[PDB]
Amino acid sequence: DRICTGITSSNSPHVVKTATQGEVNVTGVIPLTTTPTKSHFANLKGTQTRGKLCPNCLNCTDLDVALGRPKCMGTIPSAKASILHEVKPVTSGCFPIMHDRTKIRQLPNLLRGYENIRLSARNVTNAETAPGGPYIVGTSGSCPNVTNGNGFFATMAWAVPKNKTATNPLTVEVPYICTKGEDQITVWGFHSDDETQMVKLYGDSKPQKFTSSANGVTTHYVSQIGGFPNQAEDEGLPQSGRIVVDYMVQKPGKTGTIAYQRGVLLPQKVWCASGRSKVIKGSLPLIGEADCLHEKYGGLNKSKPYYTGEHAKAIGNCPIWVKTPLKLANGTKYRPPAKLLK
Amino acid sequence: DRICTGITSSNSPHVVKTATQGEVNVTGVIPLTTTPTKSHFANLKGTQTRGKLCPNCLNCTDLDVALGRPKCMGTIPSAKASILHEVKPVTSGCFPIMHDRTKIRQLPNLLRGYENIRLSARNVTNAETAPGGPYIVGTSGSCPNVTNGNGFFATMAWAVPKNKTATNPLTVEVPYICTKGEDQITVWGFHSDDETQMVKLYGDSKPQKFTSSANGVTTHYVSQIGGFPNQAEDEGLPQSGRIVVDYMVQKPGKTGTIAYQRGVLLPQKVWCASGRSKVIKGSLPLIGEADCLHEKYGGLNKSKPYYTGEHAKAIGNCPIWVKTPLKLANGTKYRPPAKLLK
Amino acid sequence: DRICTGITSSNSPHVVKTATQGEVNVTGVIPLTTTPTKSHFANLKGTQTRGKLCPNCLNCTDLDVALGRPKCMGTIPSAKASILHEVKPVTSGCFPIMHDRTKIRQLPNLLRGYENIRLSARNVTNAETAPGGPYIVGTSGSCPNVTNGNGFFATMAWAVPKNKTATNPLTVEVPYICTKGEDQITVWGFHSDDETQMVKLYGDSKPQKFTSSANGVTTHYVSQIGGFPNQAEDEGLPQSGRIVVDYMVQKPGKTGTIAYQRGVLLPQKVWCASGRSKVIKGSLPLIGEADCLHEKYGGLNKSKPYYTGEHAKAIGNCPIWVKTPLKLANGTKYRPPAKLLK
Amino acid sequence: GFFGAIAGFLEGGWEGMIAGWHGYTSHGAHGVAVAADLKSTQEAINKITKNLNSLSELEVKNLQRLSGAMDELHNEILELDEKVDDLRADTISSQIELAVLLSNEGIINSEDEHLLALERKLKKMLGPSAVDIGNGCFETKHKCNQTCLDRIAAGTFNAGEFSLPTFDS
Amino acid sequence: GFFGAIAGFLEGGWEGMIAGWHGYTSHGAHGVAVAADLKSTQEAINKITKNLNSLSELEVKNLQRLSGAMDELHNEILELDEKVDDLRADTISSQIELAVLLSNEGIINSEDEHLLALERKLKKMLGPSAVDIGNGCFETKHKCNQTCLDRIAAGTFNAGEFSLPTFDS
Amino acid sequence: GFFGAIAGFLEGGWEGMIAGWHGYTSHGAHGVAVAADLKSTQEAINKITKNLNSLSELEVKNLQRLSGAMDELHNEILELDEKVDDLRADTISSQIELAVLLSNEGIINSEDEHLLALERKLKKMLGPSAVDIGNGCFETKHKCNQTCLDRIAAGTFNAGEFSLPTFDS
Ligand SMILES: *[C@@H]1O[C@H](CO)[C@@H](O[C@@H]2O[C@H](CO)[C@@H](O)[C@H](O)[C@H]2NC(C)=O)[C@H](O)[C@H]1NC(C)=O
Ligand SMILES: *[C@@H]1O[C@H](CO)[C@@H](O[C@@H]2O[C@H](CO)[C@@H](O)[C@H](O)[C@H]2NC(C)=O)[C@H](O)[C@H]1NC(C)=O
Ligand SMILES: *[C@@H]1O[C@H](CO)[C@@H](O[C@@H]2O[C@H](CO)[C@@H](O)[C@H](O)[C@H]2NC(C)=O)[C@H](O)[C@H]1NC(C)=O
Ligand SMILES: *[C@@H]1O[C@H](CO)[C@@H](O[C@@H]2O[C@H](CO)[C@@H](O)[C@H](O)[C@H]2NC(C)=O)[C@H](O)[C@H]1NC(C)=O
Ligand SMILES: *[C@@H]1O[C@H](CO)[C@@H](O[C@@H]2O[C@H](CO)[C@@H](O)[C@H](O)[C@H]2NC(C)=O)[C@H](O)[C@H]1NC(C)=O
Ligand SMILES: *[C@@H]1O[C@H](CO)[C@@H](O[C@@H]2O[C@H](CO)[C@@H](O)[C@H](O)[C@H]2NC(C)=O)[C@H](O)[C@H]1NC(C)=O
Ligand SMILES: *[C@@H]1O[C@H](CO)[C@@H](O[C@@H]2O[C@H](CO)[C@@H](O)[C@H](O)[C@H]2NC(C)=O)[C@H](O)[C@H]1NC(C)=O
Ligand SMILES: *[C@@H]1O[C@H](CO)[C@@H](O[C@@H]2O[C@H](CO)[C@@H](O)[C@H](O)[C@H]2NC(C)=O)[C@H](O)[C@H]1NC(C)=O
Ligand SMILES: *[C@@H]1O[C@H](CO)[C@@H](O[C@@H]2O[C@H](CO)[C@@H](O)[C@H](O)[C@H]2NC(C)=O)[C@H](O)[C@H]1NC(C)=O
Ligand SMILES: *[C@@H]1O[C@H](CO)[C@@H](O)[C@H](O)[C@H]1NC(C)=O
Ligand SMILES: *[C@@H]1O[C@H](CO)[C@@H](O)[C@H](O)[C@H]1NC(C)=O
Ligand SMILES: *[C@@H]1O[C@H](CO)[C@@H](O)[C@H](O)[C@H]1NC(C)=O
Ligand SMILES: *[C@@H]1O[C@H](CO)[C@@H](O)[C@H](O)[C@H]1NC(C)=O
Ligand SMILES: *[C@@H]1O[C@H](CO)[C@@H](O)[C@H](O)[C@H]1NC(C)=O
Ligand SMILES: *[C@@H]1O[C@H](CO)[C@@H](O)[C@H](O)[C@H]1NC(C)=O
Repeated sequence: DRICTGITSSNSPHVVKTATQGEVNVTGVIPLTTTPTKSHFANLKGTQTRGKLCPNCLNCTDLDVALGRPKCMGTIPSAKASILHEVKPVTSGCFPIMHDRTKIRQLPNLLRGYENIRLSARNVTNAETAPGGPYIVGTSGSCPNVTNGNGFFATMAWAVPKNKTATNPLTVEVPYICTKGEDQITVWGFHSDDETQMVKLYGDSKPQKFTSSANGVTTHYVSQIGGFPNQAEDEGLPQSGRIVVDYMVQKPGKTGTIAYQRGVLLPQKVWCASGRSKVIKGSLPLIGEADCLHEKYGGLNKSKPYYTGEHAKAIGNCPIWVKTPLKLANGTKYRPPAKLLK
Repeated sequence: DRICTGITSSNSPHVVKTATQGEVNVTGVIPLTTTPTKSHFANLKGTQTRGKLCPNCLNCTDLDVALGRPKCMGTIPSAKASILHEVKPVTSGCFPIMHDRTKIRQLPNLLRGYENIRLSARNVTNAETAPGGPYIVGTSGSCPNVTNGNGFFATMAWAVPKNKTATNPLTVEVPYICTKGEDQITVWGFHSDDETQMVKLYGDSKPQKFTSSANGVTTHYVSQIGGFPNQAEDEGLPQSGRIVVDYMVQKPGKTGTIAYQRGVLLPQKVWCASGRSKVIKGSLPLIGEADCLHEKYGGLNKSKPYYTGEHAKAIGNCPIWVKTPLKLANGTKYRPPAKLLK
Repeated sequence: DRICTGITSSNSPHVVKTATQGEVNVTGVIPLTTTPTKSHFANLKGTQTRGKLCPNCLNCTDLDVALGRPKCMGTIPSAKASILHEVKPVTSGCFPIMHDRTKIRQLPNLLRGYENIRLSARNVTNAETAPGGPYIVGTSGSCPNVTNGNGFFATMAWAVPKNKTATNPLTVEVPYICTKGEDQITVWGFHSDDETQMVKLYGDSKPQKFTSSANGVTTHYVSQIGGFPNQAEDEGLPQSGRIVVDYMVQKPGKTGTIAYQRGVLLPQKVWCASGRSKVIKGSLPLIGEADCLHEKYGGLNKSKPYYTGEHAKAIGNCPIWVKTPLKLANGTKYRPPAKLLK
Repeated sequence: GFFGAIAGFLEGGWEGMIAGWHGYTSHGAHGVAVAADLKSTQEAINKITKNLNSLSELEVKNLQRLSGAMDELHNEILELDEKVDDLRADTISSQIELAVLLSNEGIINSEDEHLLALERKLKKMLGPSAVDIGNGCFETKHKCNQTCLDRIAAGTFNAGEFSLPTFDS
Repeated sequence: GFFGAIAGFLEGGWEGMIAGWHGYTSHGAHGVAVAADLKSTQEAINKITKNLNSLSELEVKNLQRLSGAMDELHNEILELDEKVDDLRADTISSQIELAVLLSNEGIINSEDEHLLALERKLKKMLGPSAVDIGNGCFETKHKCNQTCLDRIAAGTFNAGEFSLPTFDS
Repeated sequence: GFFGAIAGFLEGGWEGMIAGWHGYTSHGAHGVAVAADLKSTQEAINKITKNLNSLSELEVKNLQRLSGAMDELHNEILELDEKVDDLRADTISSQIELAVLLSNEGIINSEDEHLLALERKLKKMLGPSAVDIGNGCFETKHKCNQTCLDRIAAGTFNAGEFSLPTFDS
């Protein structure tokens, strides 16, 4: 009589990849993959989330807040996670900007980069004592107030000069200003208007040259006089003119230099920001909570260790991306049932 | 009597690296490496190849084609593979350019980057209605025609102004123009000449300032009046002058801005290009077919899974680069022949 | 009677991570990790070390040497290893520079990048024959000499024009100059002074515009006339003025272009540098010898194959960084002592 | 596998051994009996479970956005950043593929080792009167029907139940 | 290897066993006989072939040029792109080195397992009259010259040819 | 491990077997004797030493600074360069973690293979009069006190010292 060792034969539909034996059929398998499905973005668990530079700044754009518009001056805090919902962010009012002429649109998205950011604990450059003559701190309707006065971006001053005379380039020296080793984001620009209004406001009706230097980053502009493009991301009809606006990043301890003439939207309140936040292209009416924020798939939570599908930037407790679905053998190589015995 | 299990002793010149037993000698081996040998470039199999922005544009440079010279206006298509044979590409005629003053040389090599590129289905900026006064669309010998007239880069217009008077900087606004979400490559520049010819052609004999803005990318120039360097990559003697030429990349939906004065080679026909092509430094009279195009080794075909040698960018069905020749044991660890038996 | 095979039971405090059996306790272990401890920087063995662009240039800064100051003209050689001790390097004398307005500070740190660098075997641009009228090669106290004459950066010429008259932008064409396929680092700038001294020195008291082009890299400046910031990294009181200074990198075979007016610190002696050196943020009074220079830990020598701790750039015979301390089982899985026998 | 093939084991599926992956067969007058070993299996399941746990520990840095690189200004940096993301994702994917394959090569191969162990458990409890073939099989001096065979799978077998010698611990 | 060394196997090259890598030796009056097993080998060759096939599947992203980074304008990006190319190439090279070494450690080690299998094939066909040493060797109650030994390598051996007991399937 | 557990080996710590990691126990009137094998150990130590040497060969490109990327001008490139440094360091760390773990899984598992070898060394020298249990143990026809057991660990044992048959080479 014969007693022997043996293994089973059973349904073995699952196939597993091995080194010595090529691809083999197996009794059972533990999957390690999943193809997640597109869902809405949530709030990463152990970290705080941003998708609106500011929550207590109400009905506004992030660019609006960035630029320092009147109402949109809600004091904005810290998250260590930030979603980027505005790839090309817009303004929702105030003075008409000719945006597409500077890197300015991304100011919010640069800000987003930081963990901490602040309106500003002061305002560099004394708009009145500014090089050039005395200026009236130009104010403007088209940018309401807490009371409906004359709004102009807490960011910057509308340097309209008493003694309207033409100017050879003048040089402001924008200082560091910031608490600790924060980064500083200076903002500034220039108003330009038509033939007539130019002479009326400042003593010159010719194209005005502007030039900034900051950490070896030179930029040079030339104002436009006539035929400005239609007004947009603004409100109500000071359409004689437009402000070309730009930002300047001053690293810790460093000084900026703006060469300017007439229309000079001098800087004022200047961002101080520091800390690094993990950012991701999100698309957000932010609903609820996930373990992991995938640029595609969105709010997602960690079931299996790897995931199959679309690779993309992703932050949090995320499954690792994988070329192909992978399975762990949980069983026995297929054997055909036996009667090859005697 | 004794029957035993045994293994062979045999010629074992090949050595293999193992974890538990250090380096061991082995009966035989399957090599997984090769040092390929420098060969000519070919046409990657499953994908189409470019090494001349255009084949039906005859005796020309790629830069020539890029710049929109008269004859070299062959309608150029798509490849998903492109060889870069011209690191510093040259022009082969037309109006003398002072190339080394702008990024322009690489225009072809930027174009190469795309799968699809096109001459242009229109020409932005009405050269006549252009800001400033009426211009004669300057034409020029030194750039033949289909008939030998006056050639000037389909790319751009030679804005020679009737009413020769000096100008304060004027601003063109180069629009988007392109089909779908293509990229746009605007091209433009400025002619400058000598004291006398400057006054003759336009009403001013002084250095002329030029400034472009595009997607936050500012560039500023100042024309030269006297003593231009010897003419080259041109033809036949309008050597009173030279054109400084440059390009501007407009991403989908975006607007460009050129501030200018006199000599303004206004843009005209503007590239629309999209799709991404896999590019590689090739050196080409392209002969035949390979599996894989190595920046060094060149046209190469996949024998063994890994290759030893010079790492370099490589595209197609390529062997993976490896530090050192690797061999797979196909046999038995060396044993000395036996009579240590009794 | 029973003879059996057995394994030991013994002190097994060390725990090792395994695949099939989770984390297991083991008789002994061979550690492969260490947390190195912060030490001083040394001289990498098989390669030569730099931390002072020059050793035979005595009491000076690296920027001083870079800029071509009088005493600090020690002929500096080659290392294939270079420490970066000056993140924001300073000058230690000569004519007061308004540093923070250009990328110039990093000139030394760019130089450091190369294996070979040289003062210059000539001086491009004939300061006298320079475009514009005849210039007196402005010299200046505030920059001693080998004898105490008038020092001005071997780098560049202080172009003070006989015939003090205002100028429309002039264009120098800075040539290649260098031995073989070295890189060239042109240097240059502009002096500016006060209302009165401006008119005295050159025939004009207005802001002066400057514009360089090099390998598609455009930069544009506008000189300051009044109220310069306090003088620093200088010496002794020509405090009517300051020089804004900058560099320009010319790749092999390539030409530079400087558009300029008045104050033009024309280039003179121009760096030729080539070879690539391995650089690292070091902090150095360089003491002795190590196997490996860690940006943190500093001078360090290779004991065990991997190290635990702070990742950082590191060069030489270095241990590989590792997430967690790793140990190699050198023994037996824990077994409890036995009397579960009968 | 290679061991069993060479050393005349049976590439035998024994459908019907259901409570487990490995156990014993039994052969004679009664026909053929089949039993699974509910230890060699739990053992095989334990190994795999711990292997799953080990495959699941691997951590890899998040992979996010460049905080200072701007979407319309720095596209050439942003491209190089994509390439970096892609290559990372490819490199670690390949590694994980390699880890798991090794895992599967082990798990699958471990199989014949269980069989080989199961056989030594048998050799003992059958007693010294049995005869070890080399097969993976034992010629016994007594009959072994399903009940017999089940006492083996339990480890409640005693040679002597059919009066035959025994090893005792 | 470590197994054979400890458990007194012979680090014996048997030159002359040529048709194969592993088989049997045979010892007595006739001197020494040598035979190879043309299955343990095909088996060893199969494993390796499949391992080659597995080592050859690995795919890794092409590694090309930056389409937007220009040769004279963006050299600092272009440098960082080189570094990326280099590091990729180094990382995957090291991984492949690790995959293959594991492959070789397996292949080389598998060796003694064949020997161990070959021995169980022998134990069966020699019959119960034989005596298993532990050596890897069997003391037999009959002579085994080259012809005998060759019938073993074939699996056409029968104890009883020299009237001795047999196991039959 | 899994083998020993299944095939009734003893998860026996034998404290007191000190000169080594593995050897023999011995059992009877005299009580229990313990001996270590000073070869199975040197062997186990050799494997590990060579594994350490192999783990130590791995070379990986230095990882330095970008020579053309400037600290205040090119911070967005410099950032992407950090990311590259970090990811490299993470990728190779993970790989090394995987190499070593495999190393440890092998070393730890090799264990039962030594035991299994040690047993074949025993089977031979005990002679044919002994009885192989399957246990890892042998029932002998003679007493084996500490002196006996020590001659086994040396390989200076002879059945016949107690007049019993012998295998001779
Ligand atoms: C082993 O596995 C394969 C697939 O894992 C089984 O054959 C497959 O049948 C399924 C049924 O839907 C198909 O999806 C697959 O396309 C078939 N195989 C392939 C990939 O060609 C096979 O039947 C399984 N069992 C056995 C006995 O081999
Ligand atoms: C992913 O995981 C989390 C689990 O924390 C889910 O979020 C919770 O959703 C449940 C729904 O049953 C709510 O009751 C909780 O309020 C949520 N978080 C907690 C614990 O307070 C999330 O919905 C899961 N699914 C996805 C795809 O995001
Ligand atoms: C691996 O496969 C086995 C079955 O072969 C799974 O184990 C069964 O698991 C259930 C729980 O789902 C237990 O109650 C039983 O004891 C097991 N045997 C049965 C139901 O026949 C096991 O869960 C699988 N997965 C893992 C983690 O190994
Ligand atoms: C084992 O392999 C080595 C080399 O693989 C053999 O010795 C080598 O002899 C060749 C003959 O040309 C030389 O190229 C090598 O330099 C020698 N070894 C080295 C690297 O020093 C050796 O003879 C082979 N066989 C044995 C019996 O060990
Ligand atoms: C690499 O592989 C290809 C095989 O497709 C070779 O290209 C073929 O060359 C043969 C020469 O015998 C010609 O007959 C064919 O016309 C070519 N392609 C086909 C199939 O039409 C190529 O020459 C090989 N060698 C190298 C190094 O490139
Ligand atoms: C591995 O080595 C073996 C020889 O040890 C090779 O197999 C021989 O291959 C030839 C074909 O080249 C066959 O006709 C024979 O049956 C084999 N034995 C001989 C000739 O003695 C094998 O090809 C090698 N490579 C692989 C893929 O394993
Ligand atoms: C096995 O190892 C662990 C630790 O490696 C031992 O228990 C540890 O006791 C030490 C004593 O200082 C502590 O540092 C650890 O915190 C304890 N374990 C942990 C991590 O919780 C254990 O005693 C060792 N031996 C045995 C018999 O398991
Ligand atoms: C790291 O290794 C080197 C060994 O070369 C040490 O440098 C030597 O220090 C010894 C001190 O005993 C001096 O005698 C030698 O002059 C040095 N180099 C030689 C060989 O000439 C170094 O100190 C070690 N320690 C660290 C952390 O750097
Ligand atoms: C691994 O552990 C063993 C001990 O279990 C170490 O070997 C001892 O090493 C000393 C030298 O330190 C030798 O003199 C002895 O022969 C060994 N046995 C003893 C002292 O009992 C071994 O060095 C450890 N490390 C390695 C590299 O394996
Ligand atoms: C709004 O505008 C008026 C004048 O334009 C200003 O004086 C007032 O302070 C503003 N509202 C506030 C801040 O109360
Ligand atoms: C060539 O030049 C002439 C005038 O310069 C132009 O009218 C003609 O259209 C051109 N040739 C073509 C396109 O037929
Ligand atoms: C130092 O200065 C004087 C004049 O300023 C100059 O002539 C002399 O050559 C310099 N010293 C040297 C190089 O001997
Ligand atoms: C096995 O045989 C025994 C008697 O020897 C008997 O009691 C038992 O019923 C048998 N089992 C079966 C189900 O055949
Ligand atoms: C082996 O012995 C048999 C007889 O027992 C004989 O027929 C045969 O020739 C022998 N083989 C050799 C070659 O010695
Ligand atoms: C083992 O027994 C032998 C006699 O058979 C004796 O010489 C020896 O002393 C014994 N060893 C011990 C220490 O018990």
